[PDB]
Amino acid sequence: GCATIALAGVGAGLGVMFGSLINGAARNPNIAKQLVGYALLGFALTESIALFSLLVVFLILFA
Amino acid sequence: GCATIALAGVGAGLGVMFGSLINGAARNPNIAKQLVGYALLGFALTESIALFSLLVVFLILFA
Amino acid sequence: SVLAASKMVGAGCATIALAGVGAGLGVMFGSLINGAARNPNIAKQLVGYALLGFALTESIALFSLLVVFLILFA
Amino acid sequence: SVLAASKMVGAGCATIALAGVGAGLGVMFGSLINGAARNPNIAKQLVGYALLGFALTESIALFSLLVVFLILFA
Amino acid sequence: SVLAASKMVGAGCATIALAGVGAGLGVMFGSLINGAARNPNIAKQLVGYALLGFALTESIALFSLLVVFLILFA
Amino acid sequence: SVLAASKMVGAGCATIALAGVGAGLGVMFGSLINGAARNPNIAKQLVGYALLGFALTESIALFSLLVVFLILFA
Amino acid sequence: SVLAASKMVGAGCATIALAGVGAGLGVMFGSLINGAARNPNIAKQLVGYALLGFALTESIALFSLLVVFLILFA
Amino acid sequence: GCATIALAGVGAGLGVMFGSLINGAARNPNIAKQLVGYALLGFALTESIALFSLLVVFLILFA
Amino acid sequence: SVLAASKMVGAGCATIALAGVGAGLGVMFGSLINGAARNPNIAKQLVGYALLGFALTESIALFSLLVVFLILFA
Amino acid sequence: LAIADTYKVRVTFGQASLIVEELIKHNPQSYQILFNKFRSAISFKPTVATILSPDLLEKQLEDVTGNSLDAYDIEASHERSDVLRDLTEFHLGVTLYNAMLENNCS
Amino acid sequence: EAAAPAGPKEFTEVWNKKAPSTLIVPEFPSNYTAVKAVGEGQVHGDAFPVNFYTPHSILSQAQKDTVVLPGVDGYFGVKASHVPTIAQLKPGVVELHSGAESEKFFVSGGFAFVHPNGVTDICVLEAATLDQVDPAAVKSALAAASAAQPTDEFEQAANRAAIELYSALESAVEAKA
Amino acid sequence: APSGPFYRVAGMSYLRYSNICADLLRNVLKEPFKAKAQARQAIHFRQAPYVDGKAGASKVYELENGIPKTAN
Repeated sequence: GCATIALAGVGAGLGVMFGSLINGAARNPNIAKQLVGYALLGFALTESIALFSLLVVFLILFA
Repeated sequence: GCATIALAGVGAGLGVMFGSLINGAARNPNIAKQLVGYALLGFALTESIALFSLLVVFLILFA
Repeated sequence: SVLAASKMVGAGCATIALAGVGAGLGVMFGSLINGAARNPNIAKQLVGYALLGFALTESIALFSLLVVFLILFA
Repeated sequence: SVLAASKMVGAGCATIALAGVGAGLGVMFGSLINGAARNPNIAKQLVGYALLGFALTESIALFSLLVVFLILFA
Repeated sequence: SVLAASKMVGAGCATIALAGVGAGLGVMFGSLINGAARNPNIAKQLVGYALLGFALTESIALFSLLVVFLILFA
Repeated sequence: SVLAASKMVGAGCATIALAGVGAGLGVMFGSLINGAARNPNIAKQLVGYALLGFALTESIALFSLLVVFLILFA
Repeated sequence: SVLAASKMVGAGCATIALAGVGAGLGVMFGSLINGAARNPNIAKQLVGYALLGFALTESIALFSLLVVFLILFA
Repeated sequence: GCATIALAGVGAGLGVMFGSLINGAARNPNIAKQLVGYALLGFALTESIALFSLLVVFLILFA
Repeated sequence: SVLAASKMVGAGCATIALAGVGAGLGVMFGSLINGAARNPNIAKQLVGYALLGFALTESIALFSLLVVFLILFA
Repeated sequence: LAIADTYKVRVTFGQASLIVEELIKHNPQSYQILFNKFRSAISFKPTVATILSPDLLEKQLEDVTGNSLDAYDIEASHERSDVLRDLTEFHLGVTLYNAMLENNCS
Repeated sequence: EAAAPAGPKEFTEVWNKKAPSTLIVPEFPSNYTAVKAVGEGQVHGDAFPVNFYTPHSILSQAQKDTVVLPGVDGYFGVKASHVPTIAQLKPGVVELHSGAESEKFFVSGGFAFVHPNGVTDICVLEAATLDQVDPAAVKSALAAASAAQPTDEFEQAANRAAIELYSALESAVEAKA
Repeated sequence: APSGPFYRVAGMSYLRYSNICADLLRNVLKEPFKAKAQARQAIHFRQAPYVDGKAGASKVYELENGIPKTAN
């Protein structure tokens, strides 16, 4: 229970990233695929913390 | 009870993302039909983290 | 009597996930004020966008509500 | 019976969810000020959009204060 | 003896919603300064709207104080 | 004597509310600088609004100390 | 010795309120930097407001230190 | 479980960092090849703190 | 020896105020970079204010480091 | 300063902006433009167009019980005193181009 | 702070007492315009006047109900009762909407204002349409521009303007409607 | 010592900067319109400093390609 609290910051960081994707896509809509190509790069690079916080729960419960 | 706290962070991320959509649609409303499509992408992609908190609150109850 | 005591202590800590959701509604509606302040001619569609975000992120608040309802009596 | 003792502890810890809701209503009512500073001729309509945000962000305060009474008086 | 001590230890940590209430009022009264610094001749209307935001965000703080007087005295 | 003992950790968890009010006054007194950096000639009225926003959210910190001093010796 | 142990753990839970002044002071002293980078020709008045804001938001860190020295040695 | 809550802060930090990279690429798409080169360095210097937290969570369970 | 363990548990809880000071120094030293990218001709003064801001928030970092050793060794 | 041979090929905004930045090398608080406004082919009633310096006189003359320029939301990169500095150059160049083109057809 | 209450109203009564009597007062450029910012109106619903200018021509003066301006902070759209703003434009596409139609003009910079009465008046330098611009020479110019980084900060600023203009022109001509 | 945008810290005024931008828009125009674009670009004038009121030399500008991008 106390271990999975850290997904709060991961969810807030992804919400900031995908709100910034909207405010960047509305700042130059002709580049609205390269900015998503950066957003998915940041998303796939911040899910390392998500798999950290999802396997530390399985490190203590069943290992 | 202490496991479901990450919902606060994913809710704050949802709110800042859905607020940055209002900002981006007030910049230029003609591309809001693409901004809402990017926001539902970000919403469903951080609901991955939200349900990864919402299953760990279920996995420690009945499993 | 810890079997029904820990349900109450866990529920009091479970319902605190409404805080970040309320912060998200507040920043979304503050952005709604700024959005209707920049160009007010879309402020029906922008308030519709605010309700569109509001229901989808109150969905996660009712998910926490069914979690805190679920561990309290089931 | 420590069941009522844990009821008091959970009814204490339940009311920290108003932290983020207060921060959200504060940043929304602050965004009111610079939003109406951007265009003063849409002042009353921005206060109306602020009240429409207020009467839907206080729904989380309703959700929390009925849950603290479901802990205390149920 | 754990019950009237549990009232104390619960209603202690029941008041940390005031942290977020104070943060919301601080960002509201800072956005008041930014909005009155954008256009200085609107500085009487927007400070009244900031007083309205203060008196409607203190509903959350007095809602928390209603529970912290409800725990400690009822 | 846990009755007079848990009030200590209750007041310690109670004064957590003295964080977000400092954060709100930090962003308020930072926004005062960033607003007084735009137009320096309105800075007297901006500081007059800053102290009024201080004393209306200083009441949050005094309410936190009021519930703390209510729970320590009453 | 739950009194003399609860006092120490209440002091430990009581000094977490220096986080919010530690972030409010940081963003205020950063807003001072940004406001001096806007226009350097008023870099005397802005630090005069910045040390005032340091004092008035440090007041909450001293609230926290005073409640620490009250629940530690009384 | 208590030591790994520190992953929330590095998650919410990297969310704001990649949001800043999105908005920086929305400023000018030319200098994006140095924006990414600074961003992955900042990501590594924040994952330093993330792995510093993971070092103590592995120290507290197995030592 | 519950006080000798409670001092360790509280001394763990005493130092989570260092996170807020870390975030404040991060947002200060980030807006210092924003200010040195605003006008690079004054990159030698804004660091001169950044060092006094760093001193005045490392003040609160050592405020927390005071009480964690006052509860550990006093 | 005296500028000559100005209508050789035609009038361009590069030429007018060059004469404007030559007037900007000197640093006044105001500018006065004396040229003949082409009203009709029979009448030439001259005009005095005026350009103000940004921080020296322009926002000072926008001041009635406060200011009237604060209604405009500055949306540039840097702050208002450095966008008015560019706006006064653009205004002097535009009104000088229009001046020496009105005077040419006059 | 208003010690010289200037205007076209006061200049005649200060000028008549110094100039000889056969001289009429010199006129003012404000007498050749009727639309100001202080004179309210100019909305009457959704369609509002856009005044899209350039030094050698006037490409638009009619009323269009939506115009997006490629501002330096990003592309932003202007509505009828829009916020009064002074916006510096980066080189981008201006598009004029009055219904189903959009006229696409790529401008080369210049400011663009929104006045509190509800007229916008775009003030650009070179307004070339996106039909008569070729996609061949722009990469041939930026490829030479993306290499030379000399020691002249003046040429550094010129190179930076060239780089942003050519990159935005490529991104604005390759993604046409 | 000059503190502002990127052209201002480099000493460049807004007129020369925006004219450089307009010149480089004209430099990528189509040749049916690029030839007449040089007609609205050609600069032929001269100036003269006056140290006393008649005394002074002159300086000529006969640029047909556009506004000088180099330092002035």
